[PDB]
Amino acid sequence: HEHFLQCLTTRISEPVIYTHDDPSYFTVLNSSINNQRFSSPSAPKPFVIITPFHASHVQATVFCSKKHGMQIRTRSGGHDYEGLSYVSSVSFVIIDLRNLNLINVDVESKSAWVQAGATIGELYYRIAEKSENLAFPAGDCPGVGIGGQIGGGGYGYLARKYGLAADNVLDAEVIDVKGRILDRKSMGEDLFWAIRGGGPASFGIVLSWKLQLVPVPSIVTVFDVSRHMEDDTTKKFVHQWQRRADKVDEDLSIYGRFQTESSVDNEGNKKIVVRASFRATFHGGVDRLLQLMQKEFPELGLLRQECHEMKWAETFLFHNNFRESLDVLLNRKSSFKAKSDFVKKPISDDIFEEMLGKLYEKVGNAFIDLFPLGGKMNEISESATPFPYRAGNLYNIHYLVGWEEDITTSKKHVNWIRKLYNYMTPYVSKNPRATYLNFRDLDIGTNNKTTSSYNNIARASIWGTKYFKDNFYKLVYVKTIVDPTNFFRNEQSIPPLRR
Ligand SMILES: *Cc1cc2c(nc3c(=O)[nH]c(=O)nc-3n2C[C@H](O)[C@H](O)[C@H](O)COP(=O)(O)OP(=O)(O)OC[C@H]2O[C@@H](n3cnc4c(N)ncnc43)[C@H](O)[C@@H]2O)c(*)c1C
Repeated sequence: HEHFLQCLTTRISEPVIYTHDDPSYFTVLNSSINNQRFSSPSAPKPFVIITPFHASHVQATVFCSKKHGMQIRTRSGGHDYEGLSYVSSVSFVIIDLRNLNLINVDVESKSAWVQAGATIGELYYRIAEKSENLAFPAGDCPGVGIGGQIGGGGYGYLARKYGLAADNVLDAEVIDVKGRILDRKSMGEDLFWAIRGGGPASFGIVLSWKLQLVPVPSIVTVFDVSRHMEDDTTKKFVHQWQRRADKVDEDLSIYGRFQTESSVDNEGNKKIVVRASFRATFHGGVDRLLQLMQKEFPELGLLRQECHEMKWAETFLFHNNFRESLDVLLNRKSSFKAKSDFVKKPISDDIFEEMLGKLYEKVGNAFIDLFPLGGKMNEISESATPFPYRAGNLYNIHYLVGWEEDITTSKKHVNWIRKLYNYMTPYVSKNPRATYLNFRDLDIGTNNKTTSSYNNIARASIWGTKYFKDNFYKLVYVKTIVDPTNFFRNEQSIPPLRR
């Protein structure tokens, strides 16, 4: 290891390098660990953490890590569901891109250059600073890094209108295994295809994205309402949501969320209730929204007083529960296990109720979310990016169980969510069991940790066709061309073919 440090110190003439002895190391490590499952002192720790300010800091780290057999994990926002950006089973270093967060918005060309350590929140602020009529389709969690979110797709309220973030990328700059800086034209269309939704950690290190900005009106409308599950109107609305939320006007995206809570009846007897919440952004005015809901979802009974008009960028305040705050908050804590599925056929009302009934074992700390697809998603080819789940997909269902990290509670929580996943098997898509890469899940399979490349590819196709369906085979080809020695690897990285 000492040679590796001398290599770095010689190539990075300097705070860029943080060692175990440096007192800021643990602060910089824990700073962007966002699933506390992996913050334990027993979790594996990086030998060093690099916080580059320049692309040559990354170039030096790649050279030295290759020369001395260190594994790199790239970290942008640190939101990886399985912590793959900051844990490894081998000796590793973290390249943490937090300092490469510069953003250049150009209104006349409707485009922005964005360094890959910028957060979603930072990007939205920088857009609003220059124009209330421009946006970019991405998630709504403002702490998420642009590097990983675009890297695996990037879904949100504008997806039904404009597609995934990965569908709205014009150019990019990447470092490959040979230390070269490439952009779209010099890297080729195949690698430019692979990094937009295929998990860039398999192929190199993305340094920046060139984004295509999209039009939005000056005023949009939001709501976040609760409804009573025992009312027939609520049950019809969920029935109708399953059949219609992917088919309504592309300006409207309605999410659903379900959870249980502890309550009491009128007599004071303890009772568990299911709470149903529906939250939405309509890219339009409130009167048009209300006419639309009466036409398509009258059973929700949406009230004018539940709707709120604002500028597009303020919806991320509302949807993150900043409901006085300035946009500047976008410039600024638990352990969880999550899983997810794609649904191609409406789940019958009785099975949906049995699925909700599993929440009675996990009161207050488990959530089922429903995200609608269709719209623009149906018009985009399944091989336009590595994300393949377009036409034929009605919605994504997302399961989550959370807890506070304090010791067998963890195993009981993970066990519960697996059985719910196993219960859903017959009613969700299959062959492959479609999975959204940005909801990473190691349970669906991991790589060999050395056998032949044939066996590596056969094993990796278990998880690989779940994330990518048929696009997995093109991904293996790109990996074979651009990283034949398999330097950039992790528990779920595309393997190359060898001779
Ligand atoms: C925690 C969290 C995640 C969310 C949230 N909301 C989302 C939403 O509304 N829509 C979505 O589509 N996804 C949402 N997600 C999930 C995130 O999209 C994914 O979890 C992202 O992968 C997270 O990105 P990032 O914050 O950058 O996480 P990292 O752990 O740093 O990276 C993930 C993954 O990608 C590799 N990688 C990152 N950056 C690079 C670069 N520049 N080059 C190469 N490889 C890179 C990492 O190595 C890792 O493997 C809401 C919340 C609260």
